[PDB]
Amino acid sequence: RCDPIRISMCQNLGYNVTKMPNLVGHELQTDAELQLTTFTPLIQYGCSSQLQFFLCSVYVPMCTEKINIPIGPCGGMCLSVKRRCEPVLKEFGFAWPESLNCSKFPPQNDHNHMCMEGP
Ligand SMILES: *[C@@H]1O[C@H](CO)[C@@H](O)[C@H](O)[C@H]1NC(C)=O
Ligand SMILES: [Cl-]
Repeated sequence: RCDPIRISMCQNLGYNVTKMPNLVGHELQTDAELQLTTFTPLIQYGCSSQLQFFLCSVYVPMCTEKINIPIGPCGGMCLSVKRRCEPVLKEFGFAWPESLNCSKFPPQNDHNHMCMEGP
């Protein structure tokens, strides 16, 4: 039931496969890819080496056969990326979006909570 990742910028991660919809609302990987291109300059900037993984974990969350929820990022990784990259966005009059609000992810990977804590 898991589909291969078709987004070229989300390829050499820990995982190979996804299932839509993602944590942003897209039913189609192509819609996620288009929206993700917004961030490639921020990724090239290199405010956080975890940014690419964080974004991919949100736009194409991990899929496994044994689990039937998508697996996105833990809230600690989100915070670590936000704290480094938000100040760069604010220089250009941009803000960290609600769609990546770190409180909406699980604080840590628990028995309560399934999430990827990042590399
Ligand atoms: C982020 O989400 C939390 C939890 O839903 C919400 O309470 C909060 O309003 C959001 N953060 C901010 C700064 O509004
Ligand atoms: Cl904070």
